[PDB]
Amino acid sequence: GPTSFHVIQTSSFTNSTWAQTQGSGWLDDLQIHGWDSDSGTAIFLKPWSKGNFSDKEVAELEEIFRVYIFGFAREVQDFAGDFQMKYPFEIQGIAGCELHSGGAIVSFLRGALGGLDFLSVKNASCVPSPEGGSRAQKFCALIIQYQGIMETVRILLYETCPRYLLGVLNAGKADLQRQVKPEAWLSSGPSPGPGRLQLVCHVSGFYPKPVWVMWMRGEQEQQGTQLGDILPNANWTWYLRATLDVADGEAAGLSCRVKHSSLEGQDIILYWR
Amino acid sequence: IQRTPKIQVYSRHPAENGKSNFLNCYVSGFHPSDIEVDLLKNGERIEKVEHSDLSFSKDWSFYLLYYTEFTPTEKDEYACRVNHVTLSQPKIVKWDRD
Ligand SMILES: *[C@@H]1O[C@H](CO)[C@@H](O[C@@H]2O[C@H](CO)[C@@H](O[C@@H]3O[C@H](CO)[C@@H](O)[C@H](O[C@H]4O[C@H](CO)[C@@H](O)[C@H](O)[C@@H]4O)[C@@H]3O)[C@H](O)[C@H]2NC(C)=O)[C@H](O)[C@H]1NC(C)=O
Ligand SMILES: *[C@@H]1O[C@H](CO)[C@@H](O[C@@H]2O[C@H](CO)[C@@H](O[C@@H]3O[C@H](CO)[C@@H](O)[C@H](O)[C@@H]3O)[C@H](O)[C@H]2NC(C)=O)[C@H](O)[C@H]1NC(C)=O
Ligand SMILES: *[C@@H]1O[C@H](CO)[C@@H](O)[C@H](O)[C@H]1NC(C)=O
Ligand SMILES: [Cl-]
Ligand code: NA
Ligand code: NA
Ligand code: NA
Repeated sequence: GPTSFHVIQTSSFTNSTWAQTQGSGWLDDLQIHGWDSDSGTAIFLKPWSKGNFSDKEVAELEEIFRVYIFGFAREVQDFAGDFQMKYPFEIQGIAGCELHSGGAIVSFLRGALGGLDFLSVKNASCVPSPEGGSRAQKFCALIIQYQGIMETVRILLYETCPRYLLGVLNAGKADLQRQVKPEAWLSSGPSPGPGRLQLVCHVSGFYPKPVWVMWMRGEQEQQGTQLGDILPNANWTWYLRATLDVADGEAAGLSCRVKHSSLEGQDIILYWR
Repeated sequence: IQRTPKIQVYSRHPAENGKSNFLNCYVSGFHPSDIEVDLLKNGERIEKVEHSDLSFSKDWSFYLLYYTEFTPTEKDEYACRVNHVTLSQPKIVKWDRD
């Protein structure tokens, strides 16, 4: 996907007495901001998490988010009845901006209710999602009247975010722009049947994310290769398993080949042996 | 509408007994967000287990990474135990070695 910074929110409304919110900020898959709910302050997980922003601007953004989180739960409790919400329910939000090929930075904001699309932002206006139903159309026609909320959202999406994204991309280039070589190893999985075997190729520790793994008979791509999911390690690296359902003896002179940008053209090749 | 969690277990490095390592349990695709996840050494909850802040995906389903440093032994079996509202009973997924 295109490079993107965004903050997210998860809000749980258990009863009209109780609610809870979780927040964080992200470069794509990599978390760079936490949020201390219990003290209403931001948590910077990288030395460059403030970007090129001043401690003045950061404190201003921190105060807007603190007021928003404080206010958001109360305003939902307040309007719950008029929206005919039954507890418990939950809400999620993501807002940010992404750098697209061609230089143009595109901002976005999306909200969900019960894990289902509820609204999104376009042309700096509220746009109800068909899945959000009557409540979504009621919400967008309502929020449009609070011009201060609309003003702040409009500024943060279109003024602050594009600046902050470029700032932070550069500020963290030492971590963001690096090549980490994977290690790879072979193993045998749970046999699919009798005589049959499952050849397993692990690839771990690569950065950045794109990667290519296939089971090989010499230069022939075994089209039966099943590719698992790319899974995270803690140290900003990834993990991937490629497996192949094969009959015994058919797994003779089979190799696992790994292409990755950090390998300088020297693919890892592991022969079953 | 609820979504049950997918549960995948893996080690950072290939298993070498005596060599330090990291055991990972990635849990994803679940909704709502409340969830309980443990790593087991021979059936017993491991104490100091780190984990990620809540995040979610394009489709709004949630995901977490739990992990811990450890050193595998010939005798030791390792697994990941996840409880969630969509699970009528805790789900265990073992760590496979060769
Ligand atoms: C944090 O970093 C961001 C991202 O870099 C930064 O915003 C950018 O600032 C630069 C200046 O440092 C802007 O560059 C200028 O943009 C204007 C109009 O957009 C251009 O007309 C300018 O071109 C002339 O000036 C240059 C000298 O800087 C000459 O080299 C050039 O040949 C032209 O004569 C100039 O390039 C850039 O547009 C912004 N971009 C955005 C999206 O804001 C921000 O200021 C940094 N600090 C903070 C606190 O955000
Ligand atoms: C409104 O909802 C909240 C949150 O669901 C309710 O608070 C909860 O009250 C129960 C009452 O016992 C607490 O249970 C206890 O939790 C601890 C763990 O913290 C557990 O070890 C105990 O055995 C016991 O189960 C629960 O913690 C508490 N939740 C929170 C977040 O504080 C509240 O009662 C509800 N009120 C109304 C009027 O509906
Ligand atoms: C966004 O699009 C709408 C289309 O109806 C247009 O009327 C409006 O002027 C545009 N710009 C805004 C809302 O800033
Ligand atoms: Cl995988
Ligand atoms: Na944290
Ligand atoms: Na504050
Ligand atoms: Na790890």
